Amino acid sequence: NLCPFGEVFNATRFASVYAWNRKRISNCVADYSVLYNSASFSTFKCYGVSPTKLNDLCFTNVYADSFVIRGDEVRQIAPGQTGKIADYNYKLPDDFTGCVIAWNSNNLDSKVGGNYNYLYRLFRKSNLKPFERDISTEIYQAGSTPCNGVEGFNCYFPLQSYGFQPTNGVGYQPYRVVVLSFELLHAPATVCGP
Amino acid sequence: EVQLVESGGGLIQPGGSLRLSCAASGFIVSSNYMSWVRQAPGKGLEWVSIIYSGGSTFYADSVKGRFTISRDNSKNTLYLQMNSLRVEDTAVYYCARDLQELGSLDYWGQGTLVTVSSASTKGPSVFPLAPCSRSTSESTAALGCLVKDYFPEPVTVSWNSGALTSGVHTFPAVLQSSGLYSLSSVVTVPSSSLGTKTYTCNVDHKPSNTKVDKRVESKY
Amino acid sequence: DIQMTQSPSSVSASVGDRVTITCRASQGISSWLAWYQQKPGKAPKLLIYAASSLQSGVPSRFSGSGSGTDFTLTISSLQPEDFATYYCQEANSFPYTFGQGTKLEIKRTVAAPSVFIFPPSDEQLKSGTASVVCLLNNFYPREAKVQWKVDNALQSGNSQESVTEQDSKDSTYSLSSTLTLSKADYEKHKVYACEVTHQGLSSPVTKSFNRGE
Ligand SMILES: *[C@@H]1O[C@H](CO)[C@@H](O)[C@H](O)[C@H]1NC(C)=O
Repeated sequence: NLCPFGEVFNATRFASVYAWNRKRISNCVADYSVLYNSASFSTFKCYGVSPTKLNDLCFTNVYADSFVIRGDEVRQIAPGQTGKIADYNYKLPDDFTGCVIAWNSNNLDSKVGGNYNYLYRLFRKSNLKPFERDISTEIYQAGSTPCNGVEGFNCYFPLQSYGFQPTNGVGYQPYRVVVLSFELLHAPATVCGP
Repeated sequence: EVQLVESGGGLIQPGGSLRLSCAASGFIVSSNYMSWVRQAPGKGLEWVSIIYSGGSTFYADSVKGRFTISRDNSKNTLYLQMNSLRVEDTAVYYCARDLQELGSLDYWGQGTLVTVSSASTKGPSVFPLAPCSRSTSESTAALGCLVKDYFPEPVTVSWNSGALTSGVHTFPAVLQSSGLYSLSSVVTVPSSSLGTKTYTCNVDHKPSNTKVDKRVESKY
Repeated sequence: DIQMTQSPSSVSASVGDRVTITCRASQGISSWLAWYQQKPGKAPKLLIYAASSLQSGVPSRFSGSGSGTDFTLTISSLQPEDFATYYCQEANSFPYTFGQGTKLEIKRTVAAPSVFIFPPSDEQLKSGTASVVCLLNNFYPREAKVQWKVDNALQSGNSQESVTEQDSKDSTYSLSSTLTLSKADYEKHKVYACEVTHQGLSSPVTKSFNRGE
């Protein structure tokens, strides 16, 4: 059984980063070489593993997280980073073992007038824990008085639209991101490769 | 209502340290993006630093490693600790609540002035700008006072103890390369009065407890 | 980083005019642009966020428009309290660069400067420095050029100038320019002149003196 990486990298819709998708990859052969040796990827950074040797490795499970962010935000999808994406949307742990893979998707994820469907969490009182996924839409209280779910001054919907336009500078353009995290237990290794 | 009040500005020497405060009413500082923005005298505006509700902090390149933004939730107050100050940090510093790209900087304080300078406080010399003896002019003569080499700002200038206000232009000070300020105050008067009316510019520099009255008259 | 260019630096208008101010970003920033107004000695005030959204409490003669690289602030019919400086700002990437500002000032009839030159006082000369002052009084428009000449050599780099705010009554400017020399340098030369170029003069006006007359 080949690992279904095609379902992940070649999916048609990608999630908003605040509602990032996770795909559990198990009981399959993972050919990571078809990926690292491809021209498709502007980012391919691995941590706790060498990207070349991936195909010699077995793992207990592999998770593939995916979402869209700005090109100048890909730098935040790494251990030790801070910013609106790392703090409030998708957080990698300090001891992350896996790979971060991104490519420019301006062709599919932009629209002439501005694509506004992709969102990120702008307001949150405290930082996300690693691999925490917050889908709350609770109106955010920025002032002294409770909002009780009504929008207004100091009372803000917590999610913000990216607004991707094809003529954006490259930092403002959308990038699709796949995060492979390599899980290891004292358990059977179900994802090995070649 | 909602308010932002900065304080802690003043005179400091290069290499010195200073902490500014921003006391907020209405907003919860710990629940907002809060930014400091500065404006050097006669220049535009420069964002310098931001603090996130969750605690992340970011800095413009010109202050990175010298300035620290922080807050005290209990006092609903925002801070900027400024270390290793440079002459070019001289600016009015504003705190603002930051709604990012949702609503930008929608409330700003009045600002506090930081002056970073090595100059000693000094009262100005006052020199006459004597009306030209060629009094054909227009029937109107020009005369004034040169208020030179003082520090810090401000000086105030009056003419004839306040009796002469019409036609007076007191110019903004220029900072000289010595670090001392210089300013001119001029007045246009009828050339016919040059013989008869006394013109005296009254110069006050409070930082140096300096008061000078300079009689300005036609030369020899 | 992204450059934010505001042009022109200065705009002349009358009450009731339609005024439009432009801001250009060096790369496409979608609609993430803010407009601020600022008056002398006062904090900036937000007018427009997200390129075209009017801030609560801001009069509706103010509107913003544009998307991508080219943005505009429009004031539909100018009011007296609208004369001020306007700034755009990149709102959605560090370091949140502000444009350099556009000043909105009051149009009036062209008025040439009356020019005056002042030699250094003998009192100052004893102290070892000479300040020569050139005064340009009650002129409009603001644009003017002062050229100092010392025995006809064009002086560059030893002058500073200062301009008043537009006069509240007659809307003119006045300008002061100070040439600073050491006593020893001052005494090396005879003819001191400031030559003024301005829209209201058919040709440059020169005011001069000979040192010690
Ligand atoms: C996705 O599709 C492209 C061709 O369109 C292919 O080259 C690539 O290997 C695919 N990725 C997978 C199957 O993970």
